[PDB]
Formats: sequence, C-alpha cells, structure tokens
Amino acid sequence: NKILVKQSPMLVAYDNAVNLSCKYSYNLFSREFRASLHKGLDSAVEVCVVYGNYSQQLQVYSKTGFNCDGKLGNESVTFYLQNLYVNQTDIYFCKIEVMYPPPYLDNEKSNGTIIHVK
Amino acid sequence: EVQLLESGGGLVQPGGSLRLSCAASGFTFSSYAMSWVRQAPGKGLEWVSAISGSGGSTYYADSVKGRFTISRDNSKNTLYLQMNSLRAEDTAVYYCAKSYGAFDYWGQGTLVTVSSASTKGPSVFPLAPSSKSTSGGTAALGCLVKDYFPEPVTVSWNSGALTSGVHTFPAVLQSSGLYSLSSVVTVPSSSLGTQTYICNVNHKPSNTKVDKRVEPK
Amino acid sequence: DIVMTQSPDSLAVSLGERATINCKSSQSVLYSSNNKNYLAWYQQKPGQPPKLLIYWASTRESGVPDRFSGSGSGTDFTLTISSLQAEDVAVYYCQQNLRPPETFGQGTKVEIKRTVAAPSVFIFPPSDEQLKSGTASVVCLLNNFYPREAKVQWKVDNALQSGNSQESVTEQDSKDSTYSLSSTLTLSKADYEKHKVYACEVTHQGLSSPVTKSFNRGE
Ligand SMILES: *[C@@H]1O[C@H](CO)[C@@H](O[C@@H]2O[C@H](CO)[C@@H](O)[C@H](O)[C@H]2NC(C)=O)[C@H](O)[C@H]1NC(C)=O
Ligand SMILES: *[C@@H]1O[C@H](CO)[C@@H](O)[C@H](O)[C@H]1NC(C)=O
Ligand SMILES: *[C@@H]1O[C@H](CO)[C@@H](O)[C@H](O)[C@H]1NC(C)=O
Ligand SMILES: *[C@@H]1O[C@H](CO)[C@@H](O)[C@H](O)[C@H]1NC(C)=O
Ligand SMILES: *[C@@H]1O[C@H](CO)[C@@H](O)[C@H](O)[C@H]1NC(C)=O
Ligand SMILES: [Zn+2]
Ligand SMILES: [Zn+2]
Ligand SMILES: [Zn+2]
Ligand SMILES: [Zn+2]
Ligand SMILES: [Zn+2]
Ligand SMILES: [Zn+2]
Ligand SMILES: [Zn+2]
Ligand SMILES: [Zn+2]
Ligand SMILES: [Zn+2]
Ligand SMILES: [Zn+2]
Ligand SMILES: [Zn+2]
Ligand SMILES: [Zn+2]
Ligand SMILES: [Zn+2]
Repeated sequence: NKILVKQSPMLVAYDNAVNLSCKYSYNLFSREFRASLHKGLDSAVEVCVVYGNYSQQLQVYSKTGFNCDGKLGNESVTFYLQNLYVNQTDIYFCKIEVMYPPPYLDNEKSNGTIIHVK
Repeated sequence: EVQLLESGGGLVQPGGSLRLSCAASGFTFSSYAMSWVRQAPGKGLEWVSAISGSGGSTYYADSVKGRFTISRDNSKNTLYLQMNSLRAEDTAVYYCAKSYGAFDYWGQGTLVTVSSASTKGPSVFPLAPSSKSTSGGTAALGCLVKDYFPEPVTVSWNSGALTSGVHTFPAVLQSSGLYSLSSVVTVPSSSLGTQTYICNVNHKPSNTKVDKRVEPK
Repeated sequence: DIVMTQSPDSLAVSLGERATINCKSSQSVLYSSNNKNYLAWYQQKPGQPPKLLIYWASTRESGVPDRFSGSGSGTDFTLTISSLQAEDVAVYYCQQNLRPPETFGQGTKVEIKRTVAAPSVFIFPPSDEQLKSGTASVVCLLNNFYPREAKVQWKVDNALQSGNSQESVTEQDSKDSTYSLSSTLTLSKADYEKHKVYACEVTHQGLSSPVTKSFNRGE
C-alpha cells in the first residue's frame, strides 16, 4: 500500500514566506521517516528534507539554495519556506517515506501546491 | 521464485576494505527495505544496517558506524555494503535480507574473514579402517583435512554419492591459527572388502581439490 | 540499545511434546498507535540462513505450521511449539523491529529428547602419509550417542593428556536424533615415536563403565 497526501492547491507567499503543510494518511508521531519537498513539474529540484526520529526529533536540511524550516504534527509535516524569490513561483510536491515501525511505505503522487511568490 | 544472492566476501587484512553485493530477483526490489545482518561463526545474529526502498533513509548499528556504508542500485536490483577500516571482530557470515513486517527472506550468506594470516591449502590424510576401527559389527573410516586457511572446505564421499552414515565435523581452529576438520563414514565391518571409498575435498580459497582414496589397513 | 534476552539458552524436549522459549525486551516494543508489538521470531537450522516464523509478536508468516505460536506484549514474549517435530531442531532468535538499531536475542537451541544411546568408539592412528610430513594425529570417534554430554580422555602410556586435543560435535542426526564426536590428539612425529600406547577412555551415560579404545604404535 501507499500513504495518501493532501496539500493545499494554492498558497500565496506574503513577504517572501509561506507555510506548506503536507497532510499524510499515516501516524508520523514516533516514527522514523524522511519527508521531502520537490519543486517543478518534473520534480527535479529537492527544496527541503525533513528527517524524523522515533523520539520525535527533527533533522531539517535545505539543499538547493532555499531557506527551509520544519515542524512535525501527528499526521503532517510543515515546511516553512523563508526568503523565497519571486522567480520561485512554481508547483511544489510533498514526498514521504516511513521506515520504522514497519512496514516501509512511500506516498502516492500528490496533486501538488502552487506557490505564488508576490 | 524470490532469490537473494550475496557475493564479494573472502579473506581481507585488518584495516583493509571490502565491498559486498547482494543481487535480487523475483520481487519489485525498489518497493522493499533491505538489510545486512551478520553472524560470527558459532554466534548469534547481529543487525548491521538498513536502507529504504528508495535509498533515501539509511540506518547503521553502533559497532559499524563510520566504517560501513549501505547503498543500492534499483536499476540493477543490487544491494551493496562498503566495509572500510575492517577489524577482526567484523568476521562473520554476511546475510542480505528483504524486509516486510520482519525479515521475510534471507540470502545464503557470504563469509568475510578478517585476518593477517595467509591462505593455506589443506593436507588430506586417510583414516584407514583396520580391526582397531571396528566395534559391535560396525567399522569406520574417513579423512583428516589438516592445516588450512581460511574457511571453508567441502568434503564429499564418492563424488557426492555416499551420504548414508557420513559424519562431517565442524572445523576447529588450532593454536597454529589454521583450521582442521575430519569427515568419517561408518559402514558394517563385513562390507569392507566390497566398496571403494574416496573423499573429495575442495578448498576454494586456495584452489585445492584433492580426491583421496581410503584403503583399509 | 533495546536489549533482547532469551531463556533458556538451550532446551531439549521429546518428540510431540511442547517447547516454550521466552524473550524479554529491555524496553516496551508495544507501539501504542496501532497496539501492535514489533517482535519477530526466526528459526535457524545448521548451515542455513534464518527463516521468519512470527511477526508482530503473534502473526504467523505464510506457510508456517499451526504449531508455532507467538504470545505476549510490552517486554515479555513467548514462542510455543505445540508438537515438536524432528524438522524443528534449530536455534530460535527473537528480534525487535520497533526502533533502530534492530536487535536480536542470543538464540535458543532446541533439541529432541530421546532414549539414551551409547556411542561406538573407534580410534584412528596417524596415517603413514601424515607421518611423512612430520606430524601425528590420533583421532577418537564416538558415533550416534545421546545425550550430547560425553567425556573423552586421552592417555598416552597411561598418562593423561591436556590441551593437546580438540573435540568437535555434529548437529543432531535427522534419523537417530543422536550426536557424533571427534577428538583429535596432535603431537609431533618425534613425540609420537617416543611413546607406545595411545588410547581414548570414553565416559558416557549410556555406558555402564568407561570404554577404552587403544593401539600400540607398530602392532
Ligand atoms: C508561517 O508560519 C506562521 C505560523 O507559525 C504562519 O501564520 C499564519 O497566520 C495566518 C493569519 O491568520 C493564519 O491564517 C495561518 O493559519 C497561520 N499559519 C499556520 C498556523 O501555519 C505564517 O503564514 C508564516 N509566518 C509569518 C511570521 O508570517
Ligand atoms: C487531486 O485531484 C482530484 C481532482 O481535483 C481530487 O479529486 C483529489 O482529491 C486531489 N487530491 C487531493 C487534493 O488530495
Ligand atoms: C535522533 O536519534 C538519535 C539517537 O538515535 C539522537 O541522538 C539524535 O539527536 C536524534 N536526531 C536529531 C535531533 O537530529
Ligand atoms: C492524530 O490525527 C487523527 C486524525 O486522523 C486523530 O484521530 C488523532 O486523535 C490524532 N492524535 C494522535 C494519534 O496523535
Ligand atoms: C530569478 O532568477 C535569477 C537567475 O538569473 C536569479 O539569480 C534571481 O534571484 C532572479 N532574478 C530574475 C532575473 O528574475
Ligand atoms: Zn527526493
Ligand atoms: Zn507574481
Ligand atoms: Zn557486535
Ligand atoms: Zn554415524
Ligand atoms: Zn546419519
Ligand atoms: Zn565449519
Ligand atoms: Zn545504541
Ligand atoms: Zn546464557
Ligand atoms: Zn510474508
Ligand atoms: Zn498444522
Ligand atoms: Zn517430521
Ligand atoms: Zn611425550
Ligand atoms: Zn623416524
């Protein structure tokens, strides 16, 4: 099986910042997971990578010249993107994998979320 | 048929590097988490590392952190383990396993021996059936495979044919640092002058193949 | 750092009778979210890779017989073999898969308990071939005895040897349910040519009195 992903269809960044919540159909409390944000239709660029611990600790990484921050919450991960450029207006996709406790699962392709940076 | 096949093991010097591989077939490789599990000779199982179906999440055991690296190529359906800065303690049979709710499938295993000792081919000596080797209508004979390194060796009787009443023993490690093992076969004492017994010994690590004919004394 | 402790270390049960193995986890592997306990059981026969039996503490894997049954929650768990079969002689391991690093129990060796069998002792002098290489190995064989506990003493000229021999036991036979042992006494060729009477005194439960097999070098 696969995890489900609900993300807002549209978000306007105000003052070059936005909060992208990725809603999963899985209990990420006390789980070893790896959440991802990808930008672009071809999902090439990986914007942010939020690794989750069993003891609900987070290791957030911002890879491609993005200012990313991460917050965990039950069946969701929130990506707080700051200092976005206007030229970064695009479709963003939430990705997830759970490893422990088993089984290993990944997400079914989400519809994405259009971020308009103003 | 699901298959997991390990390779890349053998003898390596302490401090040195070795790369193990595990090829998979019979399932969608990228859909499952894979692990390496090791078992030192005559000891229990020890989990080494795990990698997600995508390769994005890797986990390691306390003992192997900083030295070992688990990777995978989903296009080749192969799982790799890069062992660096090896120590003697890392000597074990290395299994690769498919996970789903537990390790539901395991490979045959590849033997990694970490030692400064060099490879030595075994000597084969016959264990002759005499009247001293007879006891209650039964007679025994066999082969002594002495002074070889590293493990393992394969012993067969009559080129694979004889397995009735055959006892091949676990090798023991001598104080000399070389392994030694005996294989025997019990047969009725009245059947001595009626069958030819030949023990077939192979030591792959030194490319040794001896076929020793055991004659009664 | 979740530690798994099994008990007993070894267990011998008669054919058809009940076997019980305990596994104690140092922390609760009960995931409160789905009420499932993340604990697995494997069977490992000699020379063969392990085989998954039970997962999620009690859920039985496809093709595992009705007789295997896991039970318990939190920290104490139990594997039960209702009717022990010959084909079940293996080492059992418990394993937590709740959190990394995944950890295993030390293992429990399960054996068939049977009626007592006395060994056949045989003694093998060093071959003419081995003596040409300047070594000597006398081999004492004990065949198809039960139970595993057997004492072998080496006497050279009626004098007891120490730390110059090594034992090796086979796994339980698939037919007899018995063990076989091989003790190998190794001396120099020089040392061998010095003494005459080489012997092993086998002490087993199935024997009334210690059997000795001997030979004299050149008889
Ligand atoms: C990103 O994070 C904060 C929250 O930590 C965001 O606050 C939002 O405020 C509006 C105003 O009513 C609410 O409608 C939203 O629900 C809030 N978002 C949440 C709770 O995620 C805000 O968008 C960002 N930060 C700042 C300082 O602007
Ligand atoms: C994706 O698109 C379809 C059509 O709008 C919708 O039914 C589905 O629920 C969407 N996924 C979301 C928003 O989770
Ligand atoms: C996750 O777990 C480890 C121990 O397993 C802990 O020491 C580490 O700080 C945690 N992750 C973070 C906060 O990056
Ligand atoms: C998590 O979210 C679910 C909604 O899907 C809710 O029922 C539950 O009470 C929440 N709390 C947990 C389990 O942390
Ligand atoms: C968006 O893209 C450019 C790339 O030339 C980038 O350096 C800059 O931040 C933005 N400026 C423009 C030209 O839109
Ligand atoms: Zn990615
Ligand atoms: Zn705009
Ligand atoms: Zn260890
Ligand atoms: Zn036998
Ligand atoms: Zn047999
Ligand atoms: Zn062996
Ligand atoms: Zn630890
Ligand atoms: Zn113990
Ligand atoms: Zn299964
Ligand atoms: Zn049944
Ligand atoms: Zn049976
Ligand atoms: Zn002497
Ligand atoms: Zn001489």
